[PDB]
Amino acid sequence: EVVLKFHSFPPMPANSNAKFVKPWSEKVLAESNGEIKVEIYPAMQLGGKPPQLVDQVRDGVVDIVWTVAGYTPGRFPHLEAFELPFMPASAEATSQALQEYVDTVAASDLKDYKVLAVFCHAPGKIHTKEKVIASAADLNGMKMRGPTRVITKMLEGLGATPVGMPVPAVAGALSKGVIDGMVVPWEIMPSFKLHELTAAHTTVSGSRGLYTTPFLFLMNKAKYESLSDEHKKVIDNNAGLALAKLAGQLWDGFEVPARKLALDAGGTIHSLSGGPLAEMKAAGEGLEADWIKSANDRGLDGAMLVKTAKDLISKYDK
Ligand SMILES: O=C(O)Cc1cccc(O)c1
Repeated sequence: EVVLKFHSFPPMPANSNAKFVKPWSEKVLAESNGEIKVEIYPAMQLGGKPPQLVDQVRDGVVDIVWTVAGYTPGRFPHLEAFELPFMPASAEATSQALQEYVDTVAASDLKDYKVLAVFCHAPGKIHTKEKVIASAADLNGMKMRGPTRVITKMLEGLGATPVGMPVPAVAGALSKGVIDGMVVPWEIMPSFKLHELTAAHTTVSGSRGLYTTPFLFLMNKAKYESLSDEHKKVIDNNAGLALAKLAGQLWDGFEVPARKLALDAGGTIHSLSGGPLAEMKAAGEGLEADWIKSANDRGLDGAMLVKTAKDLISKYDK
């Protein structure tokens, strides 16, 4: 028998716990004949703040985490390419691209970990208390939260006043008036009542959404290596590209009931197209160039990685 401590930051009802890690842990339990017992500790119930999850799992404080790579800026630099404006397709396609990326050119970012899967959410949307965002001009004077440095840089480039924080902090920041809105996918909003604190929502039309941010589903490497071969087989049956694809599918589905809750809460939904959308995509091109420059300075082939991300997403967007 083997107990594995799972740690993450969203509360237990959030989809990442209730509809991803919980059923994952049930599959692992059953397929190991009852021997691998994953204990789920949501809401940072084992101590620390969300950026510390990667340290905890790297160093063996806990055995498994689910987290957002960019909550620790610069720590997973290859994955930043997938955060660039108008990079993502569905979460299903983009998650498969992310996992193949990590399996190949981006492997050094995660060499200190056992990768269960790297995946992402459906492209995020723009949420504000009251102001409809119909063009970049509407972001002027709006204090807008993003989840990572790359996404706050996007918000800067679109004309907003950028603020960063992990998602559990967003509701309190809205309540106190220190932000006017945020970017998130739909699916995370009900877990923090974010759809009751914002009434205006903007999405984008076409084949690529505004942005996504990579999630990390990681196991302590030493702990994985210490497992018996039969236990490793169970974990690996529940890992890799097939898991990244499954996670992406699930995250695409998670948007649907959450969007409905936002509409039932009185929200507007505006879809950018035409000129207003093209203006944002043009700003996105400049932000790609900014990122390539930052990647080059850090010893990465920024241009190669951006093209790789695009080509992998195209590969799986079928
Ligand atoms: O902080 C974020 O915006 C990223 C995030 C965090 C948790 C669930 C999500 O869908 C997305």
